[PDB]
Amino acid sequence: AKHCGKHSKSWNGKCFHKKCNHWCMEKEDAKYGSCSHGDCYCYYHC
Repeated sequence: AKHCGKHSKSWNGKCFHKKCNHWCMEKEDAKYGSCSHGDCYCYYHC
């Protein structure tokens, strides 16, 4: 499985999986967004 995780240097106030997903998708065409370390990680598909 190939999970291309964005380097989360995109600061956001509070991390929420659903909102992370939405943001990442809208922001840089991320497949999904996941909350890791309380940070919004955008996942792309290489």
